[PDB]
Amino acid sequence: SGWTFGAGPALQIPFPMQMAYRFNGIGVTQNVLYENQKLIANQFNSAIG
Amino acid sequence: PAICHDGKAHFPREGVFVSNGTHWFVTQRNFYEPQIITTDNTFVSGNCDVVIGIVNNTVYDPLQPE
Ligand SMILES: *[C@@H]1O[C@H](CO)[C@@H](O)[C@H](O)[C@H]1NC(C)=O
Repeated sequence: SGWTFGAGPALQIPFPMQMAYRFNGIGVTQNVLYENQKLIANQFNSAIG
Repeated sequence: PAICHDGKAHFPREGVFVSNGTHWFVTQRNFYEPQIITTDNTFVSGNCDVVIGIVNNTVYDPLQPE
């Protein structure tokens, strides 16, 4: 649900789109995420790993 | 996450692409207010195949009818 559940009723939203919201909040447009989604997933998985 | 019209992806400038099952719409983050997907509220980037979740649609611009 992203950050919506911290502001009211929890609103479902796909996770691949949620990161596009969060990139949009640091000056990086959505185009970076979707066209590099596979790479970013591997980096995040390894970091958690 | 996107719209492909002429072999090019299309991303929402400020909003998300929302469909009620038949027609697609772009609307604000926190208030449902659909608008027709034109070229001014969407910026093009990509090759229509790199993005996962592509859906075909029309993003027709106002410069063509006039
Ligand atoms: C969009 O149209 C192209 C050309 O007809 C087609 O190859 C492609 O499969 C379509 N997209 C989807 C999701 O079906």
